[PDB]
Amino acid sequence: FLPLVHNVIKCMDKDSPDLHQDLNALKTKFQELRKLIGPEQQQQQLHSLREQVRTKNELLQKYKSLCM
Amino acid sequence: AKDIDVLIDSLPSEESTAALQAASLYKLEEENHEAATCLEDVVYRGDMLLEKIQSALADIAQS
Repeated sequence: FLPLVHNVIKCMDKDSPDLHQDLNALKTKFQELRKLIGPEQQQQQLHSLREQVRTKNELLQKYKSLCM
Repeated sequence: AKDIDVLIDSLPSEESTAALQAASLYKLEEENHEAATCLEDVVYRGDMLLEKIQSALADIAQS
């Protein structure tokens, strides 16, 4: 999250020299990014899907040899 | 009279006695037995093919 670090750096550099106060802009941008962005459950689901796809491919290839 | 004579002349000249009809029936029975053996072999082959197809379908559905 480079935005929070950049906001903290700007607030620390502009503590005494408050020429351009972008604290509100940074907070609004952070809130908007958090609203727009939206555990290992996804990884487990992906592993299960990969295993199921491998099983389906194996089952499809099991019916390759067929004479009559 | 002419029609009766022509019909009696052109009738089936065969099993009036008892040997020609018996020989024809025996030959027909032998031919039928051979044809039945051939048909049984063909039906066994077809049933084997159908059983193989059913086993393949069951294996595909088991996946």
